[PDB]
Amino acid sequence: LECHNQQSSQTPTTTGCSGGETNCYKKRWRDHRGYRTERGCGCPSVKNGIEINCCTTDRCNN
Repeated sequence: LECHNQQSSQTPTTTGCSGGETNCYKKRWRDHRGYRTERGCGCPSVKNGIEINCCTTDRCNN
């Protein structure tokens, strides 16, 4: 189980979650500046209005 991380588009990194986690997710929103995207491990949720996407299939963050 491993997901990739990349901060807003720029350089893609790799993150292994573990500890607990066993899932990957993608969240993004626009505030202040306005545009903020993050993709690390997790899957939780909640929100409304923002953009979120959970997936757990071998490198599903993409």
